[PDB]
Amino acid sequence: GSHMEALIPVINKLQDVFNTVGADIIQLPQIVVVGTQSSGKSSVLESLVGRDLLPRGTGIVTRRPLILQLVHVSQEDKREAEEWGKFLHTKNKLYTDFDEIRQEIENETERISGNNKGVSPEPIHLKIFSPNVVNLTLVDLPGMTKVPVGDQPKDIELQIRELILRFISNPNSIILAVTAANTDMATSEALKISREVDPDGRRTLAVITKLDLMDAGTDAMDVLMGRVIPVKLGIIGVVNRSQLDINNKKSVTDSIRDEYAFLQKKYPSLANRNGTKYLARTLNRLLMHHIRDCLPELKTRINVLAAQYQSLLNSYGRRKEAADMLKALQGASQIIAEIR
Ligand SMILES: Cc1ccc(-c2cc(N3CCC3)c3cc(NC(=O)C(C)C)ccc3n2)cc1
Repeated sequence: GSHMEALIPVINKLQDVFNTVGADIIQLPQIVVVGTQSSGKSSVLESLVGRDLLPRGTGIVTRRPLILQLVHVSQEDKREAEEWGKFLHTKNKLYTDFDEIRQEIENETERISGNNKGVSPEPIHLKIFSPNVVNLTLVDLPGMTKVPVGDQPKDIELQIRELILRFISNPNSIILAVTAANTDMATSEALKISREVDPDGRRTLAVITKLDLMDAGTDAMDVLMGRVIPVKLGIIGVVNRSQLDINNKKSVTDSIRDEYAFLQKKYPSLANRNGTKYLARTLNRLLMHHIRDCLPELKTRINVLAAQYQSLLNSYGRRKEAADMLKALQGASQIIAEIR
């Protein structure tokens, strides 16, 4: 078919097929989530999933990317359960218990790295099927910590920043920069590190969290009217669960009802272009458009790489790297050709 609706599932397959080195070479069209731990980055993800999912962990032994693939289903595809998960690493094991899914994410972050570091580029590959999600994939990267002017940035913090730079240097990456509204957004760590690859914010969309927790005598009006933050793909404000709400087991679904009430109350002029449902629809539309726009460049580069890996492999008579890569490119090429 020619469907815009087939584009996300196609890149979903290429994300499963390529290892981290392969993925760097292919430059896939995808959204990379960049923020501080204190940005509420995690609560943005859970808000799009429609329930809690991520390890509530003080510190992570080995911080890794999460490739989170959200798939919309009808209420009549029940496994019975209307919502379930799969990981690439547990093949076709279906997960109906979301606590079990969270534990499996924690388990995978407890693997010691191939090196001796608290960061690894090896992503956790998780797919969620649900009637309550839009069709959307996000590559969530380990959160930064803002280093107070004069403090010495820790080794682990430099490693988290190198990993972010590795992912967002993908020219076909869209950067979802997350910043709390209760912080100096001019000095956002998310926006600073994004400018190291995207100086004019051409491929950067800003999410502002914690609109409710702003210092009294300040508001988000200027930012949400698009007059402050230099990015080009849009500014969306959200109100997620506070660290209190989480500790109190407040549901994501109820946090969203309370978010819409707040926006309608305080920001009625802006409510229809902000909040969780609008972010979800916006990101779905943006990713579909981005993949459509990148697909011919992707198809070309996949065919040129196949020819180049075929040629290197023929040159031999190391060979395992080349051979696996060539096999993965040949599959990628066939999957892309099934479109128009
Ligand atoms: C550590 C490490 C670093 C780099 C590679 C690597 C290998 C490549 N060759 C294909 C046969 C091997 C390669 C090819 C590229 N060609 C193109 O973009 C075409 C589309 C112009 C682009 C980047 C490439 N990078 C592998 C390991």
